[PDB]
Amino acid sequence: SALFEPYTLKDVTLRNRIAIPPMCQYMAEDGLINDWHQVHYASMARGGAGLLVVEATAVAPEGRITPGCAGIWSDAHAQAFVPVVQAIKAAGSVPGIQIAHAGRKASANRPWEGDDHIGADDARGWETIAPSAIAFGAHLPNVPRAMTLDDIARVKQDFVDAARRARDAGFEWIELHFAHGYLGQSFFSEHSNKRTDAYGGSFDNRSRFLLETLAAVREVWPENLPLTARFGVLEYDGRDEQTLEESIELARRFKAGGLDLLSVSVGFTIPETNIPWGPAFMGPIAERVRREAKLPVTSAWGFGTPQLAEAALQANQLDLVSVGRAHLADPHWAYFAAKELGVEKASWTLPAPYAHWLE
Amino acid sequence: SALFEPYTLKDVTLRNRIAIPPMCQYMAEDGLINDWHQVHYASMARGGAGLLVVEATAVAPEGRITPGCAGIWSDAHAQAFVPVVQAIKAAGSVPGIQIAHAGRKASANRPWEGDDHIGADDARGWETIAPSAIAFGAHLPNVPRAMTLDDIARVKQDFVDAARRARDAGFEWIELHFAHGYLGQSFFSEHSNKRTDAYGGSFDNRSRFLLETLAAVREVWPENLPLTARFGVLEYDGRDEQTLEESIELARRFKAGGLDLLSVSVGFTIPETNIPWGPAFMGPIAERVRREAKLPVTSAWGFGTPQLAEAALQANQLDLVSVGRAHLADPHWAYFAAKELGVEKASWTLPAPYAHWLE
Ligand SMILES: Cc1cc2c(cc1C)N(C[C@H](O)[C@H](O)[C@H](O)COP(=O)(O)O)c1[nH]c(=O)[nH]c(=O)c1N2
Ligand SMILES: Cc1cc2c(cc1C)N(C[C@H](O)[C@H](O)[C@H](O)COP(=O)(O)O)c1[nH]c(=O)[nH]c(=O)c1N2
Repeated sequence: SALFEPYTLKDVTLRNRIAIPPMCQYMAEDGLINDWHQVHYASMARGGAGLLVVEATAVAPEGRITPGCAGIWSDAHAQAFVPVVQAIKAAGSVPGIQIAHAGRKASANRPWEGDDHIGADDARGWETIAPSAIAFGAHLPNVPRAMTLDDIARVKQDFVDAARRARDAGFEWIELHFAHGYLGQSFFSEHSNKRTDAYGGSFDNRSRFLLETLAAVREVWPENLPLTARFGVLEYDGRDEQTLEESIELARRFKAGGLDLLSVSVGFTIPETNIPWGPAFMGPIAERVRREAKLPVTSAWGFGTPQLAEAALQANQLDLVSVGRAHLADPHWAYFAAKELGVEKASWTLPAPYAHWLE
Repeated sequence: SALFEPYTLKDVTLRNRIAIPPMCQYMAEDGLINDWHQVHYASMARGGAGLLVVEATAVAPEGRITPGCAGIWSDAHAQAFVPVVQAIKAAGSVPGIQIAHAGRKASANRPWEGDDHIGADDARGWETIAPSAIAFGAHLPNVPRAMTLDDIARVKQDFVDAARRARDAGFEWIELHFAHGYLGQSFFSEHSNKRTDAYGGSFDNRSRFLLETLAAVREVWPENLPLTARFGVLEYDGRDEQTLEESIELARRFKAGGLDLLSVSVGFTIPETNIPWGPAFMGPIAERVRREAKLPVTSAWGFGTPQLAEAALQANQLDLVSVGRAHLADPHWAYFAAKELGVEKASWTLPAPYAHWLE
């Protein structure tokens, strides 16, 4: 099975091609993770996935999506991840982390608590920042403050500090969150970036925040550990061919800047879109990015059907298959996939206290 | 769905009829549980089961099955369970524990490390005790030492101390392990008990260790928390009708002695048997015990098929359905079962950070 072939990137070897993508849990307090996360991550790692990327973790307090989001903006926050890192490793999986800044989508309620921007009278709220003072709209109507050059410098340094902290906590894999309409994505998109300085307008300028952030992180993140990013390569906004072309060019520049792998996603920069949701619908997009930018890729959405994951690898549409919600449903999904694909000794996808009894 | 109706016994209310029966993990060291157990139990509890009975936990070191078995033979051992109790409760499940003494099946290797008696030349082993100096046979050839009257008093007191510790650690449900050929079962069975004193021979004498241990535990275990036992009611040894009759009479005496529920199982006292393994094969036997002894019951073996669990409840064969190996395969099996049986808002079998996204 292609899905259960190991994968080596820099000094890291994954035991199979199953990655658990970052999935916000909204259970942290003042950015500090706790026993929710400890059990959540350890259980999934024991389930057999070769790579576990920890949820979007804010590089600064205002960069959280919600009051429940994890943060790594201080050494205390980073130390809280050490038991998570070590439990993932103990399980034979590789611990990664996505570091993030929610931009204009920040200061929002938890998804099961309204999922909308926090009211101005609610003491939990905070001022959001973005390339330009323009709201997402719909359920996220808060207008962000437009960043100054000083803000841009500060946020880049926050990403740097976060990467250093992630390194020291023992993460072996880092992912810069440049997707899903948050700060990085919003600098790239003309929808959200109306700047007239060096960080807006042209393709070079819109790319600049992302390339400078990558370059600054590259300086402190070890050369022998995978340096990756998630990036929305189209919006399904009627501008897809031009947007894909630009995004793929940016992926070439990421590779020139030392990126080892790109997690290919959708922009979600604005609500006025028409996304053709379906099983494995990103497969062909990811394949094009992989082939044209000549960079390893992963992608997600609907690959919880093991045959779809296997087919995507056999078609060389991606190098790792990210399986998200199916792991929330079943933390041992990797074992389920091994059985479904007829892997020899499938139960030993799991540790011995389970594997012995399930064979 | 009958499977998702709550159940009240004494002061304890279970959110559904799904019980996770005790399952040895063989991952403890010197009886002390650790991170293996913490994540294992917390994850399954979050999966939705209404009751989680912690694995066979030895009341004394020589009562472990293996060098990896959990113990509760000191206050420090009990304190180690507190985080497990707390995690199970935090998930909305009810924490139970099975307290045990392996008798002549003690001093064995872990199942994936031979599953056989530890040899005399191996310092990891220890002398076993039993009602009589007779070996199980097969892969368990070690001849146990026949217990003295002082041994009998000591082991009863070890059960009492274990029950006191379980109580003070916060468990809300206790199960005495009188099944599966271990110490308690071996006192009852004529196969293993050849004693000529007050603890062997007649039905009353063979019952005596079990009834006295129950009575002694009853003194320290709270009246308002379920007091339960697991007991093999037949062996499939060609003596089934006679053994069933006696076992059901003992269950009547358990009831008279304050037992709140009986986990109905098979004796496994000797290897020379012919067990008719099959999906839910214990259903009719459990029903007969339930009806004839007028005690609530649970049972196990094959109920991981949700329709079988549901059918057993609707037929009033069981009050709780024990689902073991399916929870090793999938710690969220209760959610899987809710979906399969068409439960309304099935995803909210799980906590919010999963449930929200799985609707
Ligand atoms: C609960 C939850 C939380 C998040 C997500 C989604 C869900 C369900 N996703 C998106 C996720 O990584 C993935 O791309 C999608 O879930 C699609 O893959 P599946 O169809 O679920 O396998 C996500 N994406 C990301 O880049 N960072 C994150 O922190 C989050 N958080
Ligand atoms: C890994 C493992 C470990 C144990 C068990 C079995 C297995 C698989 N079982 C028996 C268990 O509780 C249950 O009765 C059987 O597994 C049958 O139910 P399932 O078919 O697995 O749902 C068990 N029984 C018991 O009374 N105390 C225990 O500690 C153990 N330990």
